[PDB]
Amino acid sequence: SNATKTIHNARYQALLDLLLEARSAAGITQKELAARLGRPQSFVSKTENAERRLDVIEFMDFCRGIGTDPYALLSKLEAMTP
Amino acid sequence: SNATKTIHNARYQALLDLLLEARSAAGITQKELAARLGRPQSFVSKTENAERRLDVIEFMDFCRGIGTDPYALLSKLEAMTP
Repeated sequence: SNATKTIHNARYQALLDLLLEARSAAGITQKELAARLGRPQSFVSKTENAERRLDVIEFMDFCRGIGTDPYALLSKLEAMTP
Repeated sequence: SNATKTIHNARYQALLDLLLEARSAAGITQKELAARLGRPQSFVSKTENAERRLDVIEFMDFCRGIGTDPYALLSKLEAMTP
């Protein structure tokens, strides 16, 4: 079946949901996050819009750029499928 | 965020995907499954179309009706989020 990818896609989308919540809470614009990352704003916007794939390395940096602990965010996400 | 429900919905849809695979593999029509369950065909069709919610009791019976071990199916589903 397509179960494996179906579940992967939702967990990935939930992670994006959490990251958007975190950036918004931090009061940081996409343009500002991109500046901190030393990347074009398109990097941040495409990441948030799911038009490019985030790897775990980019993810760690994205988190640090907004001020949120990447290990803690992952732990919280994982806690959602006990 | 909406993360918790986002993840729940995907796991539920993946379970339906697996159940459809199982009924199809068993060579059993919806009408035939319903007869075995002693329920209207609409029960089976709405279950498969996600137009009604399956509870764990109905799920066990649905599985037995198609010949597949409900405990094993759940285990397989859970294995997908290690």
